[PDB]
Amino acid sequence: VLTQSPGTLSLSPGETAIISCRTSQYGSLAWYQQRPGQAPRLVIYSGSTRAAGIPDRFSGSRWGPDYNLTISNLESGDFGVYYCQQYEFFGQGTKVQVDIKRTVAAPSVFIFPPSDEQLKSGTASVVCLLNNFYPREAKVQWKVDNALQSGNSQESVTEQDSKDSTYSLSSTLTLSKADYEKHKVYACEVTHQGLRSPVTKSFNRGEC
Amino acid sequence: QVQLVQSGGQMKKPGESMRISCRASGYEFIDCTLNWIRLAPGKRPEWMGWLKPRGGAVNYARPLQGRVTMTRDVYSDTAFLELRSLTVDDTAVYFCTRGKNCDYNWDFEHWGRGTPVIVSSPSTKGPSVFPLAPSSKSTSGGTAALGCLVKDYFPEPVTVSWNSGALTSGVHTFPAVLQSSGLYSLSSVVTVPSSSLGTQTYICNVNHKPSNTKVDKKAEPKSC
Amino acid sequence: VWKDADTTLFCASDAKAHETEVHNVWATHACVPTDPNPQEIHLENVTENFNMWKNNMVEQMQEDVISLWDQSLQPCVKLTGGSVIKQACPKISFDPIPIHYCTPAGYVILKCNDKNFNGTGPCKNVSSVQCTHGIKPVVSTQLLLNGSLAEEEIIIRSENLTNNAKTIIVHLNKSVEINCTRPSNGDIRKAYCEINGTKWNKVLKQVTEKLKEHFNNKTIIFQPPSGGDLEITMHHFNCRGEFFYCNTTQLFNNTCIGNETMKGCNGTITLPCKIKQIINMWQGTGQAMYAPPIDGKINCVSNITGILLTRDGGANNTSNETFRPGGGNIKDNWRSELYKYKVVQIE
Ligand SMILES: *[C@@H]1O[C@H](CO)[C@@H](O[C@@H]2O[C@H](CO)[C@@H](O[C@@H]3O[C@H](CO[C@H]4O[C@H](CO)[C@@H](O)[C@H](O)[C@@H]4O)[C@@H](O)[C@H](O[C@H]4O[C@H](CO)[C@@H](O)[C@H](O)[C@@H]4O)[C@@H]3O)[C@H](O)[C@H]2NC(C)=O)[C@H](O)[C@H]1NC(C)=O
Ligand SMILES: *[C@@H]1O[C@H](CO)[C@@H](O)[C@H](O)[C@H]1NC(C)=O
Ligand SMILES: *[C@@H]1O[C@H](CO)[C@@H](O)[C@H](O)[C@H]1NC(C)=O
Ligand SMILES: *[C@@H]1O[C@H](CO)[C@@H](O)[C@H](O)[C@H]1NC(C)=O
Ligand SMILES: *[C@@H]1O[C@H](CO)[C@@H](O)[C@H](O)[C@H]1NC(C)=O
Ligand SMILES: *[C@@H]1O[C@H](CO)[C@@H](O)[C@H](O)[C@H]1NC(C)=O
Ligand SMILES: *[C@@H]1O[C@H](CO)[C@@H](O)[C@H](O)[C@H]1NC(C)=O
Ligand SMILES: *[C@@H]1O[C@H](CO)[C@@H](O)[C@H](O)[C@H]1NC(C)=O
Ligand SMILES: *[C@@H]1O[C@H](CO)[C@@H](O)[C@H](O)[C@H]1NC(C)=O
Ligand SMILES: *[C@@H]1O[C@H](CO)[C@@H](O)[C@H](O)[C@H]1NC(C)=O
Ligand SMILES: *[C@@H]1O[C@H](CO)[C@@H](O)[C@H](O)[C@H]1NC(C)=O
Ligand SMILES: *[C@@H]1O[C@H](CO)[C@@H](O)[C@H](O)[C@H]1NC(C)=O
Ligand SMILES: OC[C@H]1O[C@@H](O)[C@H](O)[C@@H](O)[C@@H]1O
Repeated sequence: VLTQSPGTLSLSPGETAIISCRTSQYGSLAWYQQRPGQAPRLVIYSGSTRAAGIPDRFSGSRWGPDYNLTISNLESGDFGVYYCQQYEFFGQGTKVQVDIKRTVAAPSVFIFPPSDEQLKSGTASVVCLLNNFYPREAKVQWKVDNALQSGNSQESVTEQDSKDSTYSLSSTLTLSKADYEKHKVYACEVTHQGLRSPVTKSFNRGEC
Repeated sequence: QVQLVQSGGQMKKPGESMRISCRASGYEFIDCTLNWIRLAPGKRPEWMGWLKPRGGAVNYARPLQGRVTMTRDVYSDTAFLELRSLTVDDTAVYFCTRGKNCDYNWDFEHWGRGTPVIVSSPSTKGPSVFPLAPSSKSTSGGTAALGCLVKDYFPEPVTVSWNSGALTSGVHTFPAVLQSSGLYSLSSVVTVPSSSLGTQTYICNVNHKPSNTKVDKKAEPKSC
Repeated sequence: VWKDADTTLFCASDAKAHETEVHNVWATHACVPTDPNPQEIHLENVTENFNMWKNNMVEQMQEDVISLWDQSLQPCVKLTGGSVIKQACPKISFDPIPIHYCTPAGYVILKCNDKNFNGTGPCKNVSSVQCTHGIKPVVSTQLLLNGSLAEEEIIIRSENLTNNAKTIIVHLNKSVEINCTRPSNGDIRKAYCEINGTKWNKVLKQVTEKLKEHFNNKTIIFQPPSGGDLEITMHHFNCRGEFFYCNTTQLFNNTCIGNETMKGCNGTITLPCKIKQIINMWQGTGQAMYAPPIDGKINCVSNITGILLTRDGGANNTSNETFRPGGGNIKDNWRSELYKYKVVQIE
């Protein structure tokens, strides 16, 4: 019932973080902060009522089902994971982390067909790489025979490089061999802030 | 000053049963409801159930019913939590909480330091290393990317180097992802000049210590 | 014109001064004789808010009953903490008498007359009384005994049904008789309670019907208590001075909630009870040991007028709700009676 978003939030010390939590049932929503290692801490309760020992920078708003938790000025100790609560139910949580700002970079896209060694043993994995880019916001989209797909691709992003301050994303599309034989064309459509148009890398099954 | 003091962290194996305590102080023990919240990395926090020291009244979270048991020692101001037939999934940090006030229970303003509980299985599984071939076409100026696919292993972690640590520049080993099969999987890519696909030889070194597994795999362009 | 206020009230009862019975001996000194002519003055075009759960009247009755039991029940030994008190353990005459609660000068009691009032919220039909009705200080768990019935229909009471930590009080509009007895002359500890299962399962089926409509059309199912002291996991009550513990497992059987259309379980359901000497004091903290039960037929027939429930929490995808015989906070036993009252101050 408690849908929280976004899942991750990359910001710089000084900006304002905005976490939302859309509920459905009748209840009083609260918020929690959890710094690495330490125990959860009560931030806001009953919607907007700020807790004890909480800076006036933390504020909560609400319009119907939708809720908002917002930090006015992030600090070294404002980063961590936040959970919205209603009775016994919690949200998946939002991880706010530091994002050393730099100049916009375009994601160099690569695509790897499943190995013959893997086909011989059950399933087939198709990988899509997005190397060195900024900011972190990037939406990978798998297409097979020019047909949108969702639910069978699990992404994974690296920590911001402590040199060029870029990111790298790995989108893995898992399919069964029997289902991999039927279709022909595999492609991953990449859309990024540093791309004037959705980049599309593809490959035709079999012929290499 | 309300304060919940919990017992130390523990380490268990699948099948065993844990037992942790939480001693309260700074308020009347039989006046406020007590809660247990388990927190695991990559999951929603989970309310396990509350306990009213009054008469020992308790209410277990539906999913945990038949596994969990909450009791208390009134005069000793201590509350206990038992969890039976453990599995690796029960690995998390167990907290006991109390509402801001005795009136409303769910405004958890009071937490314990937490009780880390790690359930480790004697069962392991080595990784399957599948090649991520660069391509076929090479260019003098162009740039190419290759890598491995450390798939279906358990438990974490696995380390992967290139050419016995001779190649570090460009290497990206992504965070392990827990598949639907209960087995982990990650990829480790690396970028190199496409020209150096005919001169250099790339080998991925996958190490999975939990199972004494070490695997070298040669990653070369698709032979077509 | 008035305002919500809390003042020290005084009780009243038809207690007999000579009576050697525990309750009579306390009310004799604590309460005043009952007003022969109850002056109930209806209030025209008035709408007050009531909060059964935030009513100071409950707190006062508690302290009273607690006071009663403290200077009435005589345990042979009372272990509370590292301490130990040993005293005389004489058997006593035990049978709760009706107690009324009245207001001093300057205050007054507003009585809610709405038929299906759920204990909280506005009340369009408000009257004015100087005293409450005869409330029996009957301590018990799971089952509310010897209380008042719901006027029009079964009423589900709770401060917040969505909050699983808030106990639920089911108010029956039709009482079901429970006949607990301990045959004279095996074991002198064992007893049993007989309930007309046919009439009970009929009433309990209407309860599951009222429990829906509050929780959508989800399948209402009962289950035994998940844990706690024996005073909670079982139907606990004091009959004729002896402490009974009754096993209510088969009193909440789901199969017989769908009636005995094709299920064999008619007639009368007999609950396995036992008379314990070692108990956990509800008043304060600690254990108490009482002498072995008196010889002879020990029998008490009671009216089941209410049920205490607790709803399970955790799942949201489920297509049903689970309830379990609750209890533990005796104050709720007084809330199931004082729900329709409220003290205000004239200004
Ligand atoms: C929790 O926090 C979130 C995020 O801040 C809030 O959601 C946002 O609410 C703000 C308003 O407070 C919205 O801001 C709007 O921006 C629009 C600009 O985008 C235009 O173009 C995009 C893309 O095409 C369209 O999607 C969009 O509709 C617009 O066309 C403005 O146009 C809007 O203008 C508003 O005010 C002007 C007057 O100044 C009016 O003329 C408009 O009608 C309109 O009312 C507006 O400023 C923003 O869109 C929201 N983001 C979302 C939901 O994605 C939540 O409000 C907050 N929740 C709570 C409960 O506090
Ligand atoms: C139930 O809880 C809500 C908040 O979740 C509160 O506003 C409401 O007053 C409560 N109900 C009553 C009548 O106490
Ligand atoms: C109250 O209002 C009703 C109509 O709603 C009216 O019949 C009645 O006379 C009023 N009572 C008085 C006298 O205030
Ligand atoms: C009682 O009625 C009020 C409205 O008068 C309502 O807000 C409340 O939910 C009801 N209580 C229940 C759950 O029976
Ligand atoms: C209030 O209820 C009583 C019965 O309890 C009834 O006689 C009376 O007419 C009602 N008052 C109003 C305002 O209708
Ligand atoms: C009690 O209330 C229910 C509705 O909740 C109704 O069906 C039943 O007939 C009532 N019982 C009596 C005796 O009025
Ligand atoms: C209670 O049960 C006993 C038998 O155990 C019976 O003799 C007695 O009549 C019953 N009491 C009532 C009032 O039904
Ligand atoms: C139970 O109540 C019903 C009501 O119709 C009555 O007919 C029946 O005789 C009772 N059962 C017993 C065995 O007392
Ligand atoms: C009551 O009896 C049932 C069997 O019918 C048993 O399982 C249960 O433990 C008993 N209740 C308690 C908690 O004493
Ligand atoms: C409920 O009653 C049915 C029919 O008599 C019986 O089969 C079942 O065992 C009972 N359920 C219990 C005792 O939990
Ligand atoms: C209920 O009242 C009857 C007499 O009115 C009495 O015999 C019985 O013991 C009472 N139940 C209890 C235990 O309060
Ligand atoms: C209990 O009261 C009901 C009416 O509310 C009555 O029918 C029944 O006879 C009473 N039981 C006894 C005699 O204790
Ligand atoms: O823990 C011991 C206690 O358990 C309770 O459930 C019983 O009612 C008591 O008689 C007993 O002393």
